[PDB]
Amino acid sequence: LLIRKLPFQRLVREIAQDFKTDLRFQSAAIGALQEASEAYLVGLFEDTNLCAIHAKRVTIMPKDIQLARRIRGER
Amino acid sequence: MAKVSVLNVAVLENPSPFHSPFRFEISFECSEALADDLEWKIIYVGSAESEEFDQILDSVLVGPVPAGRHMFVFQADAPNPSLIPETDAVGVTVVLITCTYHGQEFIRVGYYVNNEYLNPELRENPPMKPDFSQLQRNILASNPRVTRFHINWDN
Amino acid sequence: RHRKVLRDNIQGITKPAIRRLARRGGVKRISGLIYEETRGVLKVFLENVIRDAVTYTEHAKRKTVTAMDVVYALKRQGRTLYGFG
Amino acid sequence: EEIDLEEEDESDYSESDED
Repeated sequence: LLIRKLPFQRLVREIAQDFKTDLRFQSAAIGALQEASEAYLVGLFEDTNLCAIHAKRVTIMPKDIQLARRIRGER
Repeated sequence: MAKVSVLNVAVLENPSPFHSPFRFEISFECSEALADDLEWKIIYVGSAESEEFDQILDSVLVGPVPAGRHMFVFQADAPNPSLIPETDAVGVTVVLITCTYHGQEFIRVGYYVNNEYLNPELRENPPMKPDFSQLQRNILASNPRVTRFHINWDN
Repeated sequence: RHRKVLRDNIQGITKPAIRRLARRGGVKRISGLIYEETRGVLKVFLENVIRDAVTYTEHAKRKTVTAMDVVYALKRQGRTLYGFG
Repeated sequence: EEIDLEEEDESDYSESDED
């Protein structure tokens, strides 16, 4: 688990508070959200590595993250 | 189960000059027949930062769709450079193929596209205003990104 | 009448975590802006999945969200593949 | 600028101006 738990739990709870759900999250549920966040982001960075390589760039830029995102059709 | 599966997409005549059309050879399979039309799109991402500069290069309606295998050539004209921000013009972007049934997109096949100058003088000092006549468009066709979505197929 | 405004700069993931995830993805170099990019996109991801999960627990009436609910909601996302099939 | 990633303290909050 590479993401430190305290700031991540804080963010998750804040997001829940924006949706005004007022429903407690299972600790294992927040853990699953953390693990999935890690896997997601790592796959993202693989796509950004590919994008930067195709751009004749070693350094990956926010553009590479945005393109890796839209190639999957997310927001 | 999904009633339509995209078996292959072949990127034809690539690399090509920027103003050349996109030609994809799309082969898909219909498990059980569809009463209404599939809708295919070629989306072009003209700026990574915003969908505003998305250009829809072509949109085709295919239907009714019997069961079995299909192949067709989807071809669309090149994007309009007047709608592409000059800062996003020379470099990497993505192009997309999309299929929609009953208004909901169930598949998106993306590709990374690199628009580049082949001219060594222009590689050295690119023009301030991008020159699209000297831009080669290189689709990366060996790493397609195939994204399946969940969709209501009923009626 | 002179105020300094509060700002959250961790936004759920630290810098060493971001760099480590980038290395696990094969990235050998990044721009600093990547940090503020990652912190952004991560939020969106959670913002989606949380919603996807909560409506689940909202449709089947419950006061709490199981990890099974977020696994369901995760499968309710799209699956991107590196090839055809 | 660029950050070389090959094995090369950030509090929670910070404050700046604009009132």
